[PDB]
Amino acid sequence: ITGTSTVGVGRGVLGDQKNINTTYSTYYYLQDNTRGDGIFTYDAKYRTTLPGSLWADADNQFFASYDAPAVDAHYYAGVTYDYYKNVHNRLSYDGNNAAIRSSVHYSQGYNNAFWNGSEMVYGDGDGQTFIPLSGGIDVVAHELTHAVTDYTAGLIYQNESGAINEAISDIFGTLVEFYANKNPDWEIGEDVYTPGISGDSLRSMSDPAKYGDPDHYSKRYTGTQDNGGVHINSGIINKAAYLISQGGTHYGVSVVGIGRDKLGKIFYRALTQYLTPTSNFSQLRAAAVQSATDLYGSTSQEVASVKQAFDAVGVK
Ligand SMILES: O=C(O)[C@H](Cc1ccc(O)cc1)NC(=O)[C@H](Cc1ccccc1)NC(=O)[C@@H](S)Cc1ccccc1
Ligand SMILES: [Ca+2]
Ligand SMILES: [Ca+2]
Ligand SMILES: [Ca+2]
Ligand SMILES: [Ca+2]
Ligand SMILES: [Zn+2]
Repeated sequence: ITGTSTVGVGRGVLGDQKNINTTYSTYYYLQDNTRGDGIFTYDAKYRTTLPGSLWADADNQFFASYDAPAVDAHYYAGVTYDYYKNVHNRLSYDGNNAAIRSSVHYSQGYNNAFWNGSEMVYGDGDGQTFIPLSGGIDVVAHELTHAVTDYTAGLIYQNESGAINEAISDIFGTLVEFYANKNPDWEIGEDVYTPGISGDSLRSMSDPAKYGDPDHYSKRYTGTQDNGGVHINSGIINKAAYLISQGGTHYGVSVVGIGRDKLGKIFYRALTQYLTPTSNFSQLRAAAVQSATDLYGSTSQEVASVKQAFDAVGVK
């Protein structure tokens, strides 16, 4: 929409008040003109037709419960855009400031969020397994990272390349969470998962096995469910990423952590420079070692830690 850029105020899914960038033209629209070609948030109105209607509001105040998921999807997409620009110097997901679109209130009681190759989509959850998925910053960053992956490595969504695709989204979703410093952790989806149970999360990077996911290649899922276990085998890569950053001893193998920043640097480089659509776990290890070498030298501790981390999770 063509209008005047302004700032509205609202309350997110978790009840927190935040300011959002909107556009004015008769109505106030969830259209942020301050980032690239814009950030647009749509109302799917509980249906499955996409993208739906560009979110319109009469007074620039978003405190209605219906508004909550829109506020967060819009706000978190901005934070995620900032992370990629400021930290990795990438302009939007395509690297050329492509408009970012998200639709909320997708379907009825839909327990998921996703990147469909064109935009992000968020369900409201059934109120038990999940509350509106855009309420979690690691969720929003996870979905937008899929867009980055689409325009770079293009990791096919199945088997090992799919598990890598998923892990990259969990890894960058977590780095964005730390970046915004929103009660950061190495857990995935803790803010929107199971509103009745506290202290749990959908997945864990620090300890994947906590929620039944493999933390070692010998324990990888080899079946056909979940596109060959993309949300299962990602635990192996998530564990490796956690080890590279924080360090620790896993299955007797010791890893000296090099921190989050270098983790982000190494993985972003591997993703955009070395990974291809069919890359498997072994190739990711080679990509990660190569990236750390490019950035820090072959005799660097950074290269050493990447090797130990993959050794620790059994990926040769
Ligand atoms: O496995 C998934 O798809 C789970 C959803 C799930 C999990 C358990 C459950 O009982 C029901 C639904 N989705 C995801 O992990 C994340 C959402 C999320 C991220 C971070 C934190 C929390 C949630 N979504 C995905 O991975 C999307 S990208 C998977 C997908 C692809 C294509 C079409 C539809 C869905
Ligand atoms: Ca309003
Ligand atoms: Ca958190
Ligand atoms: Ca988290
Ligand atoms: Ca919970
Ligand atoms: Zn995903």
